[PDB]
Amino acid sequence: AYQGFTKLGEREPLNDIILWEEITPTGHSRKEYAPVASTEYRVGEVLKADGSKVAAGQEAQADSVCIVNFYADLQLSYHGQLKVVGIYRDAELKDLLKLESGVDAAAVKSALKAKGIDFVPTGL
Amino acid sequence: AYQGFTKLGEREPLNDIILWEEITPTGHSRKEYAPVASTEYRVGEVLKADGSKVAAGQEAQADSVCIVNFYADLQLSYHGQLKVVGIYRDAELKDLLKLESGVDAAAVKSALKAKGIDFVPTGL
Amino acid sequence: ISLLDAVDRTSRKAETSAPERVRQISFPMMYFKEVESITPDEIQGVRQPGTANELTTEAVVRAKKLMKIRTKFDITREFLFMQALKGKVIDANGVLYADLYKQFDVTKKTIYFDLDNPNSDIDAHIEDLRMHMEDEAKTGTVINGEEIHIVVDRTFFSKLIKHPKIRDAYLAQQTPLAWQQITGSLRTGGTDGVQAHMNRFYYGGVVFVQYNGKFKDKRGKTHTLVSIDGVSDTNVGVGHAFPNVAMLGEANNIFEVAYAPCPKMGYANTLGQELYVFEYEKDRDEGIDFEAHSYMLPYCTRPQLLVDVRSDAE
Amino acid sequence: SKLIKHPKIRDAYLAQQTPLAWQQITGSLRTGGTDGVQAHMNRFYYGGVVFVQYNGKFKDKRGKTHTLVSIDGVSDTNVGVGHAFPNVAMLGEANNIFEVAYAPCPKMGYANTLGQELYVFEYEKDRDEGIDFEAHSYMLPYCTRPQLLVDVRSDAE
Amino acid sequence: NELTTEAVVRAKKLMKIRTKFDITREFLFMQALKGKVIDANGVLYADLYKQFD
Amino acid sequence: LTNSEKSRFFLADLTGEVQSIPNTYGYISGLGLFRSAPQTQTTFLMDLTDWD
Repeated sequence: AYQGFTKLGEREPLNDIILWEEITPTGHSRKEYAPVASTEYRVGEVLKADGSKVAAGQEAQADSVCIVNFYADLQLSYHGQLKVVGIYRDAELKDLLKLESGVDAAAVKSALKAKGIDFVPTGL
Repeated sequence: AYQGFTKLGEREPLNDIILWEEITPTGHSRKEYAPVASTEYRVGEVLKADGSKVAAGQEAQADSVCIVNFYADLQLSYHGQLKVVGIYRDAELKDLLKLESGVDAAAVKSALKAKGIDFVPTGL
Repeated sequence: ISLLDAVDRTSRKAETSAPERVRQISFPMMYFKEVESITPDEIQGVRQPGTANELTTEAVVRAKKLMKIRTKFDITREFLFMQALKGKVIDANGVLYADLYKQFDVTKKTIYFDLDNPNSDIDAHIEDLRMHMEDEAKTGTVINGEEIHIVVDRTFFSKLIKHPKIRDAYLAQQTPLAWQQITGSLRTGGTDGVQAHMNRFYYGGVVFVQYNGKFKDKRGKTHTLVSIDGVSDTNVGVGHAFPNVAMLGEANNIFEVAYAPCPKMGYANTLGQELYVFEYEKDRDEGIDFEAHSYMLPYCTRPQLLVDVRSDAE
Repeated sequence: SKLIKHPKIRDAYLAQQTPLAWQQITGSLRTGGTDGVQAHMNRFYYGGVVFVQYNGKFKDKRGKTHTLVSIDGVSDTNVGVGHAFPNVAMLGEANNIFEVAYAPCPKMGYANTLGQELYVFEYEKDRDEGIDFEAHSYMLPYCTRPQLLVDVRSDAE
Repeated sequence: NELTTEAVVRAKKLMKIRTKFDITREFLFMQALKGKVIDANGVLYADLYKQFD
Repeated sequence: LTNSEKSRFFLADLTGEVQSIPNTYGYISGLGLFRSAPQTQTTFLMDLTDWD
């Protein structure tokens, strides 16, 4: 380009963060969400009960960890589904959370730990 | 989607509007512009001297007709070129013109006619 | 395409043609899941109906559960096929999955037969329906509008066969067809599931077939297969006309159904099947779990050829 | 539609036990060749003449639809229109009342030469920029006995 | 991932030209059968019936 | 077998293409009742005779 580089972005996160979950006939740890208008969802983002992301000052309202890539203006997930699904009940996840700016990570993790979600120390 | 349909878009205009052009070793009817700000150029749009699209009232300042497809995000044309090229001299194009909002064709046609650009009827 | 405009010879001016237009679309598809479980408390002590003192086994219970699951999936498949034939693929709950008319940017066509009026031109309506397919097919080949399926309900069929024009025309005939239609069985051809022979009527180059199919959902509301969403008088007849298989040829088939794999392991990125059935055992010998999956969507690539038919006047 | 609906023709044909009578009434009709979009065109037989239903239309540059079987000046939907012109066998090949003339294109080497249906010209652009094309046609059809071009209408005078 | 070719584009352009001329010829034949010859632009000032008297 | 929508690192299927060819009519031109009379000049004449 005119800047010398033409980066075309990075691959979206894959659904590999779930290490253990309560396998149940009707999805014990899976909870559906009606997507909010003009909102992009990615694997790892924390959502409130309303369906929007946890912003600064409301870490205690964390409800679930989204595990689908929604495409807003497409109104379809990356698997062609109609709704956003996040893990909220007992599960074990990798330490890969895409928290918003100014959001305390410790408060969110403590809020999710009460629900039954645990995070396994990852490495790099 | 939630609306019942999904449309990925339409193919961008192709470089088939040119019917006749004065062919010279270095090009006679073609001039290059420096792309302005974040602007989306397509084939068949009327540009000004500075390179921005013609608007309502600025019809007399019709300088050329764009013949490339430029992308603001990439800052590169659809042929991987750094600049945007238009037809400003003696040539014969088709009626396909991408005009802005509130700009009449008659003022644009006469302005381009003075520079030596002709438009042939195209129909369907 | 357009017609050329005449130009003078000496002033060597000409005309040009617009280029092509190419777009792209995509389709999401529905997922169905069904779960059933077998618990020994439903087998222990219970008595087999029709037997004096014999107890049910796990085998008979499992067989009946699997048969019910398969019948449910087949019935849902039939309902979805009919919904796709209607032009809008609406789930039994009521959510929209594929609006074929909005996706392909065409409009729905409906024809009012006006069966109540004794002076109605049934021939004119039949000709309009016949010509609509030929006009709006736009496949580039030659279309025969007589090769269509017209499926109507009980009220439309009764109104059509009892019209004074049709009956008076068929009464003054000395052909075996007229004798059969007037004084004879009107039930040639069928197996509608329940019927051994469905009602069909020959008037012109087309046939009218009466379909009584209807299903119910868990909410209890019935789902008539031959119906129009919105219109619910009892005094109007409704029908559905769709192209026959041998109208556009095997080269141009417009009715397709997709199948994609279930999200279980092993089955990632594989060719989809009609139905997946999985066997799972409860721990501590607590029973058996059953799961059935299906990931499908029926669609029509030329929704304009699906024409609706009514019995009242516009 | 109005012609086949008429009670006189319908009653004349209901009381005849012939395959033709069984065909024209409660029958398929649609006995004819292709017009371009449909396999068969409607044709009705009555009184020794044949009524053929032709429904062809085109569009010009400005989206205006040009119906082939129409009468200029009348646009009523209720009224019906039609055209009758003499058949080739009516006058024999010695009076083809129908002719189309062709004249040459205005290029060098074509002056004062018998024109043809189409002139196709291919021209290479300069440097190496592509191909140019031209198509020409200088023609006019006419009829030498226009009094035999009768048009019919479905309404009263 | 298949690119277009010059032959296909040229063939489709020529075919469109030919069918355009064919439909124009059909329209003109209909006009002649009707009694007066008028182009698609509708250049009409008088009948040809009257000038054949 | 192709890039998906809104992502570059995933895949999707094309599953063909539909076409919409316009409608062309050729009944009158197919009747063949017009006889070609090629000529050289740009204007042809005709004289009409009718005995009373």
